Formats: sequence, structure tokens, C-alpha cells
Amino acid sequence: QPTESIVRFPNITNLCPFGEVFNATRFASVYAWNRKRISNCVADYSVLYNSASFSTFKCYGVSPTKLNDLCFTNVYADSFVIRGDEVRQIAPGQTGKIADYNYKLPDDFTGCVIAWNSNNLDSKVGGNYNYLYRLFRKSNLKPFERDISTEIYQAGSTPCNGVEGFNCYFPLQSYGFQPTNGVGYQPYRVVVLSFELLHAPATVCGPKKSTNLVKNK
Amino acid sequence: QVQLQESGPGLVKPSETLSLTCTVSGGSISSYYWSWIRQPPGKGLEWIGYVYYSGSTNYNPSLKSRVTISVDTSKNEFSLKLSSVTAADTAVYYCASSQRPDGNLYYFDYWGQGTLVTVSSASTKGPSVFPLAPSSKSTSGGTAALGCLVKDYFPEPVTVSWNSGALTSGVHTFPAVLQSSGLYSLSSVVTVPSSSLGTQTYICNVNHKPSNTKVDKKVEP
Amino acid sequence: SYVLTQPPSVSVAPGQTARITCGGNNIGSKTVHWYQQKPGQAPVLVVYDDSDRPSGIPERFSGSNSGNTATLTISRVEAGDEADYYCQVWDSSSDHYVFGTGTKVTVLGQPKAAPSVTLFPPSSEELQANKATLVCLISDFYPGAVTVAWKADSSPVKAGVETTTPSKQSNNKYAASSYLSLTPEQWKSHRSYSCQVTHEGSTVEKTVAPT
Ligand SMILES: *[C@@H]1O[C@H](CO)[C@@H](O)[C@H](O)[C@H]1NC(C)=O
Repeated sequence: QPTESIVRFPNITNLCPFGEVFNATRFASVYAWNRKRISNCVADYSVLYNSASFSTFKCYGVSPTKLNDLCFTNVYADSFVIRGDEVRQIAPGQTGKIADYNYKLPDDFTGCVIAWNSNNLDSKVGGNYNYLYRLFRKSNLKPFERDISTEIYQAGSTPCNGVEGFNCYFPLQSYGFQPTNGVGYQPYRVVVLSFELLHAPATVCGPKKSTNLVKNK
Repeated sequence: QVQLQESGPGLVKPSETLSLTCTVSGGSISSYYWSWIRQPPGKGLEWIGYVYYSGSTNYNPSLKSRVTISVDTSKNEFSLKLSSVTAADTAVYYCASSQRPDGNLYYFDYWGQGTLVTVSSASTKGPSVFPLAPSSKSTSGGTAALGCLVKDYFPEPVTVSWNSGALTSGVHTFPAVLQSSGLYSLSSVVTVPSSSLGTQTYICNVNHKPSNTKVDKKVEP
Repeated sequence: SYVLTQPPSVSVAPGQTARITCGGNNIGSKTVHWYQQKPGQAPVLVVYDDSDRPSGIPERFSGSNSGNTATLTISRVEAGDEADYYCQVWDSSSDHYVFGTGTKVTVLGQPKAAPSVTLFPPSSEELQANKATLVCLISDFYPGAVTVAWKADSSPVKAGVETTTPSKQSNNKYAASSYLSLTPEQWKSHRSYSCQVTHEGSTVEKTVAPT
């Protein structure tokens, strides 16, 4: 109810740049995922759920068909690339090397996970080795943590001292991403929208009109 | 456009595994979620699970241990396997899909016709067909009534037509009766203009898939 | 497991706006879809994305979803909308698709119809098989509640009668079937038989005689 007793929404006109996130030419490795803050703009969510072809569109805590009717103080868009089978880890309470070591959602998550097959653009003949993921880490990530360190992981008793060797591994590994890989191992571009509400005037809303208020009912 | 057609046995023993297959035509399997839904007689719909074109699956938590859903892209079909069935598994099984992503926006607008699966202890049996001769030619209103009687079969269903699909006007097939013995019996009657009662041959085509009984029978006074 | 609760049956007058309620804990944060299912047919999507309709469904179908209550509104209710409606939603926490319990909307005030009865004697092919089955067929009656009774001259019969429950036919009416089985010697031993169909007080009777 962003003052909807009678229609009253912000007089803003600039559109939110979802295209710069969804239609980006290049995406980031999941270990080094990017985030874009969306603010001070009108967000037409109809251009998302009714356009394009997505493989996964799972919203937690909010229905996607009501986004054009709600307002938020901030909305964040996190984008990355993982395997098709690994998309199931992008959800609250999930486990796995992606959920634990690369991207973790909180249990009280309020947003939408959007994913689509990207094999025709994020995979090359000889194999795309530019997309990486974290294979080893001393503990699980906190919700929305972003670890970009390349410290040599000590798997054995002897200390590594920052040199690769016996039981001392480089923590990152490269996806293969070949166009003939099995569909479950093909690259999927994922984007996660987080809907943040603070004690502050809302800055992102759906396209609505306005009236002029009465001193009555 | 895309049409789905189920296929499978109509009878399963109270402890064997159920196998179904949904043949999709008019389109492709690629890049969609193909689901299985069942409905017990007189009860509500229950989602079983889906299969993604990669082969990944998601099942009803109540049926996770017993359900297997596979996909064959090179044959344009996806199948269902339900192990250790019970009496509560008698239902009409539909296959359904859409062009929507998994979750929230996913619905079912492409549906199949649905195949009934019965879990019974034993005794599959084909029907016996008998002609229901039309009433004594009175031609008061010019409307006679002739039909066929398929008695003592098991299990459901029975599909009856008239003149190999030609005669369709005024036809009425009735629901079957559950006899005390345990076998079903139904009648199928079409009202006929009594003016062509001695020239128009009236054949009834009954089909019993669980028994492969494809019997044709003509009726005459 | 998530639960969608619907009323088993609601009833409306021809012309008014029927409303089907679909209850669920904080269902307003979920996307509700609606399905129509008519007897002997598969369910068909009628409302998607809370309130949208497919291209074939008329504009009298509409949907709402707000505060543990989703409502399917059918305006200008006609006889041909009498069917079974189910709400369907995807659960986020369980990653599961749940259906409503089901609602059977019946249109009030449809006219009263009298049952048409056609009684058939046993086919001579059946007598050659040492069996005999009388067939009494009933259709085109409303309300869909009927009572069939048989009689063998001056003595009614009950030990060979088998009747069905009424069934919705395609023209928004009901039909039933009754069967009488007996040995061929009992068939020829009685001079006449009778199928008596009672409906809402009035009775319809047809008879058959071995000749
Ligand atoms: C991205 O591009 C597609 C096709 O040009 C367009 O349909 C879509 O609205 C654009 N923006 C997105 C997906 O945010």
C-alpha cells in the first residue's frame, strides 16, 4: 500500500535499466558475481515475465505478478553463469559447491531467481575457460558474501605458504562450456533480483498513475 | 499446434510398477518442462512431477520414492514409471506442459486426453457384445432406438462408435455399471430415423484396449 | 505440504457473477492459476497469472488474489459453465505444484426435465448363450436424481437389478442406466416386465413382453 487508498505514486519517468543486466554481452564468473543497484526509476516488470524465454523464474516471498503494484527502497540484480544442473542451488536453504562456496541466498530471501540457457553465447568450440567457480574454501559463505581471493587452499597437514603443491590447490577451477556438452552441464545465465525495503521513501515502483488526494474518504 | 496423447496399460497388479508414455506431436520436446498429473475417480487433480529436456526431474514429495520420469528427445516423448503401486493409485493420468518457465509462472495449457490405470488383484477380461434390436416399427414420430450391449468386461474403459465414426448424430453412450461380480457393463444407443431402418446398415464398433477386443456388430430387427 | 482450500460446491443464478474462493496461507505472494474441467474431459486453463485469460476464454472470466484469498469470478453465468474448477499454485519452499480441493459450480433454476426411458428385451444371441439381460436406459432429466423399479407381472423384482448413479451429459442434463439379469427360463416364464422410473414425484414407465 504505497499510498493506494487513492492512486498516488511517484512522478518519476526514467525507466530502470534491466536491459543492461539481462542483455549484457558478457557475464561474470559465479565466484566473482556482479551486482547492479537499481534505484530512482520506474520498473516495468511486465517486460520480464512475459518477454523472452527463461528456463527458471522462481520468486520467494513475493508473487511476480504483483511486482508492477509494489514499491521498494532498493532492488539489486546479481548476475553470473553456472551449469544448468547447478541452478537448483540458487535458492534459500540449498547446499552444494555453488551454494556454499560461490553464491548463497539467505533463508529470509525476498526476490526472484531468473535463469535461461546461454549455451549459444557463453560457450566456444575449444571450450570456454573464462567462466570460473570456487572449488575449495575453508567454510561456507555468508548470505550474499562475495569471495574473490585466490589463496592456495591447504588440504593437508603441511602449510602451503602460498605456493601450489602437494595438498595445496588453487581454489578456482574453470568450467568447460563446450557447445556439445550435455544439456545439464551447459552454461545458464542467472540473475537474482533482491527486493529491499527500508525505513525510507520508496525509489522503485511499477508504472502507475496518480490522482491528487482528498481531505475526506 | 502441440497435442499430447498418453499411452499405457489400463491394469496393473497391486505390487508391480506402472509404466506410461506421453507421445507429443505437432512440436518439439526441446527446452520445456513436461509434467505428469493424475486424478482419482471423483477426486481432485494431483501433480506428480516433470522432466526437463536435459533429463533433470522434480517430483511430488509424496511420490518421490516411487516416481521415475524419463524423456526421449530422439523419439519426441517422455515416460513415467511408478513403482510399488497400491489401490490408492487408481487414477486418470494426464500429461501436461506449457511454454512457461519452472516456478510461479508455470501452468498447464497443453493437456492430453488421459489414460485410466486400474490396480486390481487379478482377472482381466474382454467384453461380450450383443445387438439391441430396434423397437417394433411404429414410425409415429419417426424416431426408432437401436444400440449395442457390451457386458461383463474388465477393466475400464470401453470406447464405442457407430459406422466406424460415420454415424455420430443422436448417439448416446452410457456409463458402465460395477456389477457384484466385479465386471463392468455399459450400453450405447443412438436414436435412428425409422425410415432407413431396412436399408441403412447400423454397425457398432467397440474397443477394449486392456484386452485387445475390437469387435464390430450390426443390429437389425 | 502446502494446502489450497476450496468449497466443494457453490451455486449461482443464470446471469449473476459466480465467485470461487481459493484459500492458502499468504497466497497473495504466490501466482494462482485456474482450470476448468467438464465431465468426461480434461481440465482446460481458463485463468493464468492471477487475472489473465487465454485467447479462447471469454472476457467474463476473471481472477483475483489478495490476502490468503484467491477468487475466480465468472460473470454472466450461463448453463454451459456448470463444471469443476481448480486453483493451482507453485510452492516456493517445497518446490511443488499444488491443486485446490475442487469446486462444483451448479447453475440454479435450470428447468425441470422429464426422463426418457427406452427398455430393450434380451437379444436372441444372448439367449443362445444361456443368459438374458434387460436394459433400461434413462436420459434427459433434471434434477439428476432418479429411482428405478422393476416388476415381473404381479410381483416386483430386486435380486437381479443393477443401477448406476446419474451422470452429467453434454447438454447439461443427467442420464442413468439400469440392468436386470436373469436366466432364459425365467424370461419366458413371465408374460410381461416393467421398468418404472420415478423422478421428482412424476413417474415414467415402459414395458416389454417375451414374444
Ligand atoms: C533484452 O532484449 C530482448 C530482445 O531484444 C528484449 O525482448 C528484452 O525486453 C530486453 N530486455 C530485458 C530482457 O530486460
